[PDB]
Amino acid sequence: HSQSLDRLMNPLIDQYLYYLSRTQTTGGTTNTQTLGFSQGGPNTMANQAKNWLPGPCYRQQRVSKTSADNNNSEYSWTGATKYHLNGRDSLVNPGPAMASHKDD
Amino acid sequence: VGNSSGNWHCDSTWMGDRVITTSTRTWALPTYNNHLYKQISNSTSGGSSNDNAYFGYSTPWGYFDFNRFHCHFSPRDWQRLINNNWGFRPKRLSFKLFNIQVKEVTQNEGTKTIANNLTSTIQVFTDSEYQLPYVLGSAHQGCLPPFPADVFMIPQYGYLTLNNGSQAVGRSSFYCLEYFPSQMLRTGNNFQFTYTFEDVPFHSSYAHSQSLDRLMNPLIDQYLYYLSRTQTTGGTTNTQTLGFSQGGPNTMANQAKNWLPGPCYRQQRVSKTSADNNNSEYSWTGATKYHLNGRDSLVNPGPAMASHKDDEEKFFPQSGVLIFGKQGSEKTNVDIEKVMITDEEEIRTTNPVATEQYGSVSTNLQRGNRQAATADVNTQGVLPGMVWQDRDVYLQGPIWAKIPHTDGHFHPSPLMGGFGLKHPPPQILIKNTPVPADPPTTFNQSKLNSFITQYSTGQVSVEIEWELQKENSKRWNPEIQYTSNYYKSTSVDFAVNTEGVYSEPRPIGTRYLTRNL
Amino acid sequence: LMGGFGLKHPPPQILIKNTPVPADPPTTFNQSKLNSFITQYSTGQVSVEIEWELQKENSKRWNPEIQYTSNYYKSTSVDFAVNTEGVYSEPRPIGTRYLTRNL
Ligand SMILES: CO[C@H]1O[C@H](COS(=O)(=O)O)[C@@H](O[C@@H]2O[C@@H](C(=O)O)[C@@H](O[C@H]3O[C@H](COS(=O)(=O)O)[C@@H](O[C@@H]4O[C@H](C(=O)O)[C@@H](O[C@H]5O[C@H](COS(=O)(=O)O)[C@@H](O)[C@H](O)[C@H]5NS(=O)(=O)O)[C@H](O)[C@H]4O)[C@H](OS(=O)(=O)O)[C@H]3NS(=O)(=O)O)[C@H](O)[C@H]2OS(=O)(=O)O)[C@H](O)[C@H]1NS(=O)(=O)O
Repeated sequence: HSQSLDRLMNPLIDQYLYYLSRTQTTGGTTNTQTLGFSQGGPNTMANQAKNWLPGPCYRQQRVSKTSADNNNSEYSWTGATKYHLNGRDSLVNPGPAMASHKDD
Repeated sequence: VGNSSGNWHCDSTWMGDRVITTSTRTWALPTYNNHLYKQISNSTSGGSSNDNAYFGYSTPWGYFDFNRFHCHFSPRDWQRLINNNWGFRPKRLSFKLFNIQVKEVTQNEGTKTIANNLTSTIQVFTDSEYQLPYVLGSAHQGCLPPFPADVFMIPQYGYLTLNNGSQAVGRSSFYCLEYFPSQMLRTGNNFQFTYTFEDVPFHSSYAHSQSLDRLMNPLIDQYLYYLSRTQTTGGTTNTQTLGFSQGGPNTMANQAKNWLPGPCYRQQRVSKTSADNNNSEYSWTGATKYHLNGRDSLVNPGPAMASHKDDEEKFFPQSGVLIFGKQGSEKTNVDIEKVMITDEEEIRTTNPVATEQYGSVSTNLQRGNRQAATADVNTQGVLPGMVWQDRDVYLQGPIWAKIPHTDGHFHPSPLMGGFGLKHPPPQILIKNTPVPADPPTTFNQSKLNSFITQYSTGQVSVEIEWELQKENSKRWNPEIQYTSNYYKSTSVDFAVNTEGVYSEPRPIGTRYLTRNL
Repeated sequence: LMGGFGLKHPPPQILIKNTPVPADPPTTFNQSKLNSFITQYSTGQVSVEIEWELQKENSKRWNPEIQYTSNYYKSTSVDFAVNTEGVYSEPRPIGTRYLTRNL
């Protein structure tokens, strides 16, 4: 896909929907409890309202191809994600579908 | 030039099983980006964090957005639909663009002169193949206004692509809108376009009159037992035992059930009275937010869940609701009397409260020495046997959203409410065709950057046929209808004030009529 | 009570307005409704044809009746005509009850 599921908006227009933006009066010396609402916009793309959510997850342990970056322990079986079935554990491999790593 | 292209149709027609709502409006289209496609990023908008980072393009095109219920239904029509029908869904749409005028404004010597250019055109195409980034359904502004008397300006089309901060990745795509077959229209020409909606489930515009955990016969016991007592009650030395009771009209909580409440993703509970909230800035810290490719995004409004329990109107989930803004309300840090927070409490019958644990699960194996421990389930995905209701619709809220083209989607109903469509009404894009100013008298290979300043106006109609599902309630006592309160006010609700400013005082949902579970 | 014909379905009201024509909008999108318009007004002609049914007088009276007549005496200006400045004026209110009939 050439678009990210969390960036399907129009970057030039704001929304007509608000979100809890500020919870505390900002400064004075004595900033207290308040409730401020902002409209999602091209600068707050993370706070905007979305219609969809990312696919399901079953977290995995992250190992590095450069063995010097990994913890010095035998976690091939201990730190693995594994389902339990009738009293015995099995490796979730390759498991359900998920991205391998973040950017860079 | 001297003959109108169309007429003004802006009324609804009720034919018993269906309603056709037409709505004409007058628009204005300026020239965007001065006819240029500009690359935009979070750095051009003044830089941001990594969560707000983006990379997209601005285009010279505007687009029509009639994806809101108030563009079609009047407050009265909406009330006549909400009080009598159990469900409704759209069947066919019919967009028309006419009475086009391309005015040419020439600002010379402080004196502005606006004259019509009869030979200038506008290009307008509709992406029926969904080859362009679909932008509608993100709840943006620029809709046909709700009141038919006013004229609106057409929003600017711009799309986003993949990014790595403010930069573009390999897969980032650039779509030229000029590479599609538009349709040049001079004054005198009109644009007609028809569309028929796919088969989508009716929107359940009723509340349930029974709770999903009270679907038994309160006079009869069950023939099924449950662990009732684990310890002999008293003596002095009460010891381990096992007693079983039969669920009955007094133990309704222990009875056996066939179904479970809809899924959950717990939200933080804030009070409308700021004195009841913790004194900290948790707008972003205490929020529920999904992680995607290393950056966090607010789950808002998130999936469908009840707002509060019984007798707790003051509390609302932090993100779990749609918050509209009253008329003229600003854009940033506006206070709570400037917004209208929706109340999704009519689904407490099937859906769990947005601000409470879903359930409790055993976390260990009780034994002679180890005792029974249990945990609170904050996030609970679907399970066989679950049943839930979808978010309401809101005469000010969205109508549909395009279901993302993925190979996997569960219950593709939009989280903001509405109808999830795989082939939603296409995006009608429109721009003013460029008209160059006098070119040099000697050839210059450089593209012409001097243009005649102009903008176009005209009318636009949008007719939608909705299928209704009439209410056949065999209930005995009266139901709960939406009604304008009879008390005398300064100004009528859903009417213009003394200055000609139309305002919708409150957010109207659909769930008024009740039905059994 | 003011006279005339009481109708349950009277000639409908013909309403007419000039369609708004917005002045040049901003070059950046503003959600606010456009309040700047091109000043204009329209003119033109209007005709109204009405067919009236009459009920002719069949008086079998012997002596002459009372007709509405413009008094024969010489005036400065004709009645129901324009004065020397082009201003039309109706000098008196004319009713219908002139012809007599038995009860
Ligand atoms: C944090 O870890 C530490 O604590 C946890 C528990 O605490 S916690 O929950 O709060 O975190 C410990 O984990 C629990 O206990 C483990 C353990 O004790 O090893 C282990 O228990 C399970 O397996 C145990 C051994 O089973 S076996 O089949 O491998 O042998 C078992 O205890 C044994 O019970 C058997 C039994 O009752 O049968 C005993 O066998 C004896 O009797 C058998 C039959 O008797 S009969 O009369 O002849 O018929 C004979 O056949 C056998 O020869 C005889 N053995 S003998 O040597 O005494 O002669 C055996 O001796 C016991 O050790 C547990 O059962 S139980 O009986 O103790 O209740 C069994 N779990 S259970 O049955 O579900 O209860 C588990 O990993 C775990 O179980 S738990 O109940 O979920 O907690 C952890 O070990 C401990 N580790 S530490 O931190 O490093 O110190």
